[PDB]
Amino acid sequence: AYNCAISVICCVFNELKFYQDSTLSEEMSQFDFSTGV
Amino acid sequence: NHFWEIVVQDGITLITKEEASGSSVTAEEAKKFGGDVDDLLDMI
Repeated sequence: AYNCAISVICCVFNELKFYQDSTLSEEMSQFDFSTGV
Repeated sequence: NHFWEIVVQDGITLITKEEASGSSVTAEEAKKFGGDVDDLLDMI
């Protein structure tokens, strides 16, 4: 609860006192697709 | 709510000291003219 209060303080009112591609790439990808891996 | 407002508005003659004059009428002219945090911050 106190941390939630910390959040509500920090969001607004954080003051005033709070009482604290590549050919090769494409072909190898196709190769892996054929592999399935 | 019934205060020196009425005194001044009717004591337009005398509301302060009157010895002879001067400082007397000068005086006449001088007067004649948690929960706390809740209240201050939650609704301010």
